[PDB]
Amino acid sequence: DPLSETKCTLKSFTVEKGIYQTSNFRVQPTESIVRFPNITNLCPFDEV
Amino acid sequence: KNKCVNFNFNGLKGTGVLTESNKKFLPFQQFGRDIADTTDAVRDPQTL
Amino acid sequence: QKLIANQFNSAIGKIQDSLSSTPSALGKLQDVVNHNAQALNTLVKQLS
Amino acid sequence: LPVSMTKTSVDCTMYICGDSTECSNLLLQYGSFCTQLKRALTGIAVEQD
Ligand SMILES: *[C@@H]1O[C@H](CO)[C@@H](O)[C@H](O)[C@H]1NC(C)=O
Repeated sequence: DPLSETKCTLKSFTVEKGIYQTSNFRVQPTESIVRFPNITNLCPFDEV
Repeated sequence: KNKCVNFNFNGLKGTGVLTESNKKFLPFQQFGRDIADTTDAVRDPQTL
Repeated sequence: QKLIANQFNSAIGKIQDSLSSTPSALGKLQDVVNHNAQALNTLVKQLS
Repeated sequence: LPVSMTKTSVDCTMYICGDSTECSNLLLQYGSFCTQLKRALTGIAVEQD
């Protein structure tokens, strides 16, 4: 709970009246994509 | 587009949202750098 | 009384004109703003 | 006469690391600097008001 988060931040079981900066929020990624050049030619490794 | 995703273009991997851009890239130009030298505008290998 | 009132009004007008026409009159506040902005820009630049 | 300066704030992990995540995992073992910075900047911000 945010109250529990504040308690953990202050390292005490009671917090006085006021405003406290606890942590930061950031939205997580939803999916993943990948893009590469459209090549389908194998490299000449057997010939080497 | 318009979704928080973790992408990788030609081995350059990063997390963010990809949007349509109106920057006038030169035909030879590929990347785009900000003040902090972190990639900001990219050209995908396919569909150019 | 009238002479002093006239002098006071003329002085106020001259103060307005002098503040309008002097570029270095307000240097201190601009210096504060410039200091803060330059420090922040230096911080964001050192990341590269 | 200047009176107050601009109240600023910083995010520790966003600047020190990048968009990656195990970088923060490495960061967790370097100490508790973030508390010091947050406390000092909060003090400055309240001093401005
Ligand atoms: C391969 O990629 C190119 C460039 O994006 C595209 O023009 C072409 O249609 C693609 N071919 C196939 C079979 O997907």
